[PDB]
Amino acid sequence: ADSELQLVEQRIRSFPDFPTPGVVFRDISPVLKDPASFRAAIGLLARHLKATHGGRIDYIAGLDSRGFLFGPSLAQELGLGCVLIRKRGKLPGPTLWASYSLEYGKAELEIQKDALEPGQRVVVVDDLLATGGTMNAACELLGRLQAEVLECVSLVELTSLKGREKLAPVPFFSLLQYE
Amino acid sequence: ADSELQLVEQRIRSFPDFPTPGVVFRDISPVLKDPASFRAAIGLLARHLKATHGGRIDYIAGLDSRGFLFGPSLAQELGLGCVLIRKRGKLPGPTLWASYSLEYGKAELEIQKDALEPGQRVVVVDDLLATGGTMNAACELLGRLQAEVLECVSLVELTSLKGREKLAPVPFFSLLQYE
Ligand SMILES: Nc1ncnc2c1ncn2[C@@H]1O[C@H](COP(=O)(O)O)[C@@H](O)[C@H]1O
Ligand SMILES: Nc1ncnc2c1ncn2[C@@H]1O[C@H](COP(=O)(O)O)[C@@H](O)[C@H]1O
Ligand SMILES: [Cl-]
Ligand SMILES: [Cl-]
Repeated sequence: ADSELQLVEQRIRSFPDFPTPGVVFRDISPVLKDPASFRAAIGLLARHLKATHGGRIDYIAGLDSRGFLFGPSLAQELGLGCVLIRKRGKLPGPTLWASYSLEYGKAELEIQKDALEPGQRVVVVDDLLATGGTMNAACELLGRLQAEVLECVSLVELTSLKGREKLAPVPFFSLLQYE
Repeated sequence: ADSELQLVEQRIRSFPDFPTPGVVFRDISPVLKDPASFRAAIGLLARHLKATHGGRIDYIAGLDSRGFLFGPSLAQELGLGCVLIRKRGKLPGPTLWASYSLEYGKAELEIQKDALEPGQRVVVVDDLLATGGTMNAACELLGRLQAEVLECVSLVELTSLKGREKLAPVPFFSLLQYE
């Protein structure tokens, strides 16, 4: 297409009634499949984070499983490591658990108790923000490790679901906004 | 440590009796957390694939969820796109299903029916090869899309579990070998 944002815009596809009726699933697979689109997405997020936080970011935290697609490249682009926040029963050793029952489903996440040392500054990444249940659970886990969450970011945001509100005062940034 | 392989070697940690008794879990999280280690791992895999297959690779296929950590960066390093092979119930639209009951668990995977066009050449990546049940299920799905699997690769291989044998004649390559 041309601009960096354009290359990301044109690589979302939509599937209605998935996983349940009335829900439009937004699939980032075309972004992964087109190496120009992927690079553009990582570049846009990286440039935002660098302009916004300077050199204050210690780690990116990627959310299982689609956040895992972006976290490592985003971290690498910023010269940083990536830590993992996982779905239930994935992680070995001591962990912290966050289990939220929400109106539309559950957000159940875990993190290794030694994933971060206290005072470390982190940016969370996932593919998509909807209600904010998931990212909110991630911020809870990180705060219980005494990490500071600088910002959460995603490729896609569903604005009618008020995810940004739920996360406030933690800053939020997305590339693309749909209803 | 120093050599590229060294930087990967020193970033595996082990947790015994997880997820079940007698099983040693090999955790690649330290690789992700140390940006030098991650870059070294991607570089080693990329250089092997480039030396081995020339320009014949069309896509990397990453396995959900830990293969997702490496697939995108490996693809990017080779100038290629990454396609996704997912656990059950993740993907929207038409899919192919592979469900294997194995002595020690199940390998249940899915791929979008349009993930690839017939004749496309693919390398599969995951964090770790054990029995080969998972990668074998992935190769089945790719073959049913009439894709050619050039090779499967991983960071870690558990050699006592004969994963390489199970995959043969599909070539296999790992960075690190444990019993
Ligand atoms: N409409 C959607 N399409 C694709 N993924 C979604 C959608 N809604 C929720 N998700 C996934 O669930 C999480 C965001 O939902 P939420 O916790 O409500 O913010 C992310 O991990 C998304 O990948
Ligand atoms: N001992 C292990 N430590 C970490 N992951 C494992 C281990 N064994 C199996 N896996 C995971 O399960 C898959 C490989 O098991 P297999 O299908 O038996 O080759 C990969 O997705 C691995 O991430
Ligand atoms: Cl995982
Ligand atoms: Cl997924």
